Amino acid sequence: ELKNSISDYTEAEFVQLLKEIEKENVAATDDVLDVLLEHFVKITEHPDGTALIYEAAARAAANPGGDGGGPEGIVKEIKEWRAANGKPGFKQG
Repeated sequence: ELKNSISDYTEAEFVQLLKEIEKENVAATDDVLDVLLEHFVKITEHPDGTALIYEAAARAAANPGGDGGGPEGIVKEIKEWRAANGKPGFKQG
């Protein structure tokens, strides 16, 4: 389900978004694709928010060692950034 901030997002709820982003990216939509893209980057505040989405797709397509190649690896990239930056990341639930 979509939250408003990164702080209501559990890892799995975030991956849920990430899967929807995956979905709308591979389907190539616009309304929701653009929501999700922005939504993701606004909550993560990652400078390369969408570059992460976009690389995750390519990383999935190529698939070297699984990690990062899929929705559950976008989150994984965010958790480290958020933590390193010292920003509140995902919640538990």
